[PDB]
Amino acid sequence: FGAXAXVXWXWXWXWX
Amino acid sequence: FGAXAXVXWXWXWXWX
Repeated sequence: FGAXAXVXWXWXWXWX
Repeated sequence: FGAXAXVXWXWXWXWX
C-alpha cells in the first residue's frame, strides 16, 4: 500500500 | 512495496 507498488501510487492499482 | 505499508517505509517491514 502507498507510493511504490501495490494499492496506491506507482504500480499495481490506484494511480501513477 | 515502497512508502506507506508493505516492504519499504512506514508500516510492515523495512524502515519508518
